[PDB]
Amino acid sequence: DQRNEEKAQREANKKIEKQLQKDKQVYRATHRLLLLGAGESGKSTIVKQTGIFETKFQVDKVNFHMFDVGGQRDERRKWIQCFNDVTAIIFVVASSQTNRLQEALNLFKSIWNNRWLRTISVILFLNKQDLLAEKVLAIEDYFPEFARYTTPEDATPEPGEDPRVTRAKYFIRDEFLRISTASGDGRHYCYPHFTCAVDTENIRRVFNDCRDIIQRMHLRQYELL
Amino acid sequence: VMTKEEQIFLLHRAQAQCEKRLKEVLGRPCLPEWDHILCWPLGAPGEVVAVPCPDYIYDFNHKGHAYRRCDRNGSWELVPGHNRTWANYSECVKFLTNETREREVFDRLAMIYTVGYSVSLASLTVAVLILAYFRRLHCTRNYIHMHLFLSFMLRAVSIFVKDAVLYSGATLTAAAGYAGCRVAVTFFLYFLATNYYWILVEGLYLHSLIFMAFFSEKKYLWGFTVFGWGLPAVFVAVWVSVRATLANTGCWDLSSGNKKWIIQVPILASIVLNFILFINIVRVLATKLRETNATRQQYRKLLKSTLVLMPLFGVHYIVFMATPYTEVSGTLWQVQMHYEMLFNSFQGFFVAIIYCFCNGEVQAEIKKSWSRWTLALDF
Amino acid sequence: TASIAQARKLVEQLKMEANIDRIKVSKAAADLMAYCEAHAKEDPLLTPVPASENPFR
Amino acid sequence: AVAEIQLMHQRAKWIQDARRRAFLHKLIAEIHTA
Amino acid sequence: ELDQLRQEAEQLKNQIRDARKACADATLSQITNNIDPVGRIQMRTRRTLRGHLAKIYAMHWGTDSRLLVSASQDGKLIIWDSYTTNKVHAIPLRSSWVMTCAYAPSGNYVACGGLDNICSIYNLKTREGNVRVSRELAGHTGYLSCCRFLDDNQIVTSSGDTTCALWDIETGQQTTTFTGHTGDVMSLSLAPDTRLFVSGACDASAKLWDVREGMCRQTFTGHESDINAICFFPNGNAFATGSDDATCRLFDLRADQELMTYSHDNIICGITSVSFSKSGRLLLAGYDDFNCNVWDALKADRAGVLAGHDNRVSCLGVTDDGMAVATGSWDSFLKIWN
Amino acid sequence: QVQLQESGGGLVQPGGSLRLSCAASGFTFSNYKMNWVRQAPGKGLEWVSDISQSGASISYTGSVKGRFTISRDNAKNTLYLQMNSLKPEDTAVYYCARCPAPFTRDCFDVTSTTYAYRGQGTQVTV
Ligand SMILES: CC(C)CCC[C@@H](C)[C@H]1CC[C@H]2[C@@H]3CC=C4C[C@@H](O)CC[C@]4(C)[C@H]3CC[C@]12C
Ligand SMILES: CC(C)CCC[C@@H](C)[C@H]1CC[C@H]2[C@@H]3CC=C4C[C@@H](O)CC[C@]4(C)[C@H]3CC[C@]12C
Ligand SMILES: CC(C)CCC[C@@H](C)[C@H]1CC[C@H]2[C@@H]3CC=C4C[C@@H](O)CC[C@]4(C)[C@H]3CC[C@]12C
Ligand SMILES: CC(C)CCC[C@@H](C)[C@H]1CC[C@H]2[C@@H]3CC=C4C[C@@H](O)CC[C@]4(C)[C@H]3CC[C@]12C
Ligand SMILES: CC(C)CCC[C@@H](C)[C@H]1CC[C@H]2[C@@H]3CC=C4C[C@@H](O)CC[C@]4(C)[C@H]3CC[C@]12C
Ligand SMILES: CC(C)CCC[C@@H](C)[C@H]1CC[C@H]2[C@@H]3CC=C4C[C@@H](O)CC[C@]4(C)[C@H]3CC[C@]12C
Ligand SMILES: CC(C)CCC[C@@H](C)[C@H]1CC[C@H]2[C@@H]3CC=C4C[C@@H](O)CC[C@]4(C)[C@H]3CC[C@]12C
Ligand SMILES: CCCCCCCCCCCCCCCC(=O)O
Ligand SMILES: CCCCCCCCCCCCCCCC(=O)O
Ligand SMILES: CCCCCCCCCCCCCCCC(=O)O
Repeated sequence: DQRNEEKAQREANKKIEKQLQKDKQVYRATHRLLLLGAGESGKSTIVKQTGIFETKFQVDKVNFHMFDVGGQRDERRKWIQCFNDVTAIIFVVASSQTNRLQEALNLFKSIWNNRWLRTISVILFLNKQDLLAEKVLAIEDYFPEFARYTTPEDATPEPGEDPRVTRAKYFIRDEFLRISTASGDGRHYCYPHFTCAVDTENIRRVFNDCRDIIQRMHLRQYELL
Repeated sequence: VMTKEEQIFLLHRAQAQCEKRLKEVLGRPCLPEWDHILCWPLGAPGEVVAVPCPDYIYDFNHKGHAYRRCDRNGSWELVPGHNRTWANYSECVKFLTNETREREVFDRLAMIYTVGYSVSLASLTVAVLILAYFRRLHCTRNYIHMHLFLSFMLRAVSIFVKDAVLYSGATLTAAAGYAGCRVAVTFFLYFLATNYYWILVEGLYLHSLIFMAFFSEKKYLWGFTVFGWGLPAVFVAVWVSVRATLANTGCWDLSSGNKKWIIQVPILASIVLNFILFINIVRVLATKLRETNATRQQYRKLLKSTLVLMPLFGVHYIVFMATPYTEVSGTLWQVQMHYEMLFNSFQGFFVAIIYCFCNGEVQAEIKKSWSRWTLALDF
Repeated sequence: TASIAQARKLVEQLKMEANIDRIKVSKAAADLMAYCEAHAKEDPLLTPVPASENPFR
Repeated sequence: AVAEIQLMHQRAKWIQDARRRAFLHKLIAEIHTA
Repeated sequence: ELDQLRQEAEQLKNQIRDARKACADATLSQITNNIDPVGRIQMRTRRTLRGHLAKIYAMHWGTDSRLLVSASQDGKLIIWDSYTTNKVHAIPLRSSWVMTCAYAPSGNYVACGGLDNICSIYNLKTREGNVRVSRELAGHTGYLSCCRFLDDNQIVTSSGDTTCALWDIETGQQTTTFTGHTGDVMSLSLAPDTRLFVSGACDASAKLWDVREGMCRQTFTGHESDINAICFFPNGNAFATGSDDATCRLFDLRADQELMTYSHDNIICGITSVSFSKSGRLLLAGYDDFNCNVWDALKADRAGVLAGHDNRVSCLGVTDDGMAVATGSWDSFLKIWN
Repeated sequence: QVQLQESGGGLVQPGGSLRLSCAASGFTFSNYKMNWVRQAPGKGLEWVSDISQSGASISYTGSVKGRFTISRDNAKNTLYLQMNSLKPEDTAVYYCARCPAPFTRDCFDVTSTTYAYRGQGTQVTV
């Protein structure tokens, strides 16, 4: 009786241990993405291409879970502390009323400077590039520093694009880059990219960044970077 | 090389031949005899019998002549004031001067790796104590480093145990046949073989982390221990069996012939690959720096990363990996051996200091443990 | 009229919170000391328990 | 090749040649007259 | 319309402040001069429960002082036997994120909640032999921060939409609602008699609710930042709160103000969990600086420190009989201090 | 009780000058980063400017960069905003806002959903 219970609990322990040694292998291999973005931007479009939404897919035999924050409250300061164990946080801002870009800069700054989000890398998409092309005829009223800005020579443009629009693109990129570079401290990095309203290679870009993050993580362990 | 027993066998054969010549033969010539060096022909009383140096002695000048004058009484000339036989052997002995210099070179070389493998024994016993004790230093990465450090330790003790039978052979024939010598030499060329395989293992592991996104911890953990320890033991076993099949004489200290390559060649083919693995993952490190959202800073970081990845993967080996065996005394041999013994000895201490002691997480654990220790002793 | 309704609810809530019984601090704070005194011996953290009774040793 | 293995074989060759050299030198030195 | 109400509200607040100052005859730190010190409480780590894969967020001791429920972010809910360190049950959750878990006083039910806004109640009876969803509750629009069992059929829940709820498990409907807060409500604690409870939110106020009536009685605003932790003193007439300001405050239900403030100049880190002992003399507070400080609840001095964790202490639980104290942190370990 | 009382304002002409004050009562003012946020009529909340604990690091919105002067007084725990070169397009409700956490760099105070750590607001019209 005293022995039977002390054998039953051993077998229950071993069965639960084996179950956790089958589930740990799955947990440590699958990567996790947080799709945190502004309401103005086409977050639903990115999801397509209760409280929380979940996307489960795989690329190159690598499993990706992407988590869409749905109907929550605007006060992020408490629940965001649950998101310090994801592999990457995808941050999407529509390059379009208020100055939504300024609010985006403030949000990115607060996420970047957060104590508990110093070991997480951020992937960055600049959406609505076509709208930027459409705004060259109709911006610079809210940014007095756009006039005092030159196009970086180390970034090649694309054919057909209006150079003024690419100047706007690189200015918007550099606004995030200055904050990322100054307060980064080298533990975690930021990855800016471009995307259209309709595009299909963006998922591949995420793959081509997530592997890089994991590689850099191992290079942090060996004291090489 | 020619052993002393072979010399005595040649002398015995020479005795048999001289005895047969005596049997064939047997104003008065000098009676022939064997004087434990030469068999003398019929001497001319009062004339010097000049006999050329023998052609079955490796160390004799083959063009010389040995002189001995038989006297008019049918006996050999004695040394004036002595009862020893007068003879001239100056012609044969022209290649021997001093043997001290080679001993001095070997005694100079014998010390620096002993010092290195004493320092690299102590500092890599402390390292294994630190790694094993701390709970939070347990990881897949930090298991292979422990296998490396214990391979450095087994190398060090396989050098110290090896020196016992070299001291016995030098300072103190039955003991050469005795199996005790072979066990020492076997473990000498076993732990040395496994060490270069375990630095190849770490080469493969660091090359696998970067280029393969996903992996099974259990699969690579089990598939690297076998590659490390088991696979050299097959080569060792084959060498032991072939050596005990064809030669099976004396110790296994002396080289036999082509058989020495049986363990040499699978070790050389762990130094080219490990060098290729070296140059590959210092190619991406230039990229990773370049892609940091953008100089002298990148050059200094690359220099540092190179200088902390060159002892680990053993880059210096590739410089002197392929050398065909040369003369015992010479320029190239001394340059090579002095370079290699210094770096092979201090490699242990270098991979101790750079990785175990200077790691950031290890230092953090030491700080936290020290803080807890100070709090504990607070009355 | 929603904001003034909310303001009225806050005013009435403060009126409800004001009209309560308030006990003197020096009196109420002595009950805590009496409680800690009465239940001193039964505490297993204040006094360390021998290993024959403590099931974790 | 591996430096320690090369050193071992050259040292063994040297010692085994040294014994033969010492024995032959001793025998000749006794028999030879200056 | 707004002026005559706001100025009146300011007058009423000043009246409450003046009533508090009127009843403030002496502080707790004056009438406790002749009290013996608790000395140096040096607790020893006895067990170390190692089953979780991700960080452990919340835990709750049972009424039998034998089993404890632990919730991690890996999607697993594990029930630990404190004595033999055997895992008794492991339940895979439909969602990954968990913020609260509760073990019923009878031991029949385990409830869990997270960002998913769905409170899952699991029946531990399982005559079939496998765990199953008894019923799930979906009546919140923010995130479920904390839940506690009153009894078998009633459960109180706290959401992140500034409202608290009381559920009926059998019907699955809301009995009533609590709408007094103006911010995210972090955690709550039940009185031993299950009659009243206080709720702490991210507006630096604490509301005392009447469970049966459905209205709040008292509002305590002594803090400077968001209130995370709250725990009733064992007699049910006082409670201590832990905010992000790094100071702990002890409130009374009859004095209608603070009794004492706990602070140290070398501590600037946030408070994540507090819990009283059985007698109430010791107050255990889990701070953000990777240790748990043992505060003297009548002298405002540090008895000792539990520096066993290597990462942020998230939850702290004390048994009903005071035999052990279990702490859970983000290093995926459960430290059971003697 | 954390309470903030903004002071100043009134009807001004374009090109004038005006100062503000923020009475910080009931909390440790010297350890909190604070900022100015505004609500334009018919528009959502937008960030104006901020100031750190020490007062070294100062930042403004791009449109009002070099036009406004923020000054923090830790002696009397009062926040002062000086407004020069006023424009007919800068009319809004002003919020003296406080960051929730001490000894930190990040803030989350762009919440329109009844964020409890801002004052009642003051009106500037041109
Ligand atoms: C991992 C362990 C088992 C490896 C052991 C390797 C060595 C020590 C073993 C393997 C083969 C063994 C030898 C096999 C054959 C002989 C010939 C015999 O007349 C004397 C013993 C002797 C010389 C043995 C001595 C020990 C030996 C050299
Ligand atoms: C006893 C004589 C023959 C010498 C034997 C030497 C070798 C074969 C022995 C000595 C030390 C041993 C190792 C000691 C420790 C470990 C770590 C463990 O996790 C796997 C086995 C492993 C790796 C052992 C394998 C065998 C081993 C390498
Ligand atoms: C035949 C004798 C002389 C030599 C044997 C060498 C090989 C076959 C031995 C020596 C060390 C052994 C290994 C020691 C440790 C482990 C780790 C364990 O998790 C799986 C088995 C494994 C991997 C063993 C497999 C067999 C092994 C590799
Ligand atoms: C990739 C690694 C495993 C390849 C290793 C190949 C090794 C095992 C092979 C390649 C060349 C081979 C040698 C070639 C020639 C001879 C001369 C012969 O009279 C004895 C065997 C011996 C000495 C062979 C032993 C085995 C050998 C050394
Ligand atoms: C024996 C030792 C000293 C040899 C060391 C060779 C090193 C210094 C050489 C050999 C190959 C070289 C690399 C060859 C190719 C590239 C890619 C280029 O885009 C960046 C430089 C980089 C990465 C070189 C850096 C220096 C390098 C790694
Ligand atoms: C990889 C790079 C950086 C280094 C290249 C190393 C190799 C290819 C070079 C460096 C030194 C060279 C050796 C120098 C001396 C000799 C002695 C000679 O009698 C045979 C050739 C040999 C053995 C050379 C072969 C090639 C060699 C071993
Ligand atoms: C990746 C693996 C397959 C590469 C294997 C390369 C091996 C087979 C080759 C490359 C260089 C070669 C060596 C080059 C020079 C010499 C010196 C010579 O006097 C003896 C042979 C020896 C020692 C060769 C043995 C075989 C060797 C080691
Ligand atoms: C780390 C492994 C070391 C193993 C140590 C084995 C040492 C064996 C030494 C045997 C010496 C026997 C000497 C007998 C006399 C002789 O023949 O020289
Ligand atoms: C995986 C590596 C395998 C290596 C196998 C090497 C086998 C060598 C066998 C040598 C046999 C020598 C036979 C000599 C016959 C003779 O001429 O007398
Ligand atoms: C890593 C240290 C190695 C040390 C090797 C030292 C080799 C010295 C070589 C000296 C070369 C001198 C050649 C003779 C010059 C002359 O004719 O005078």
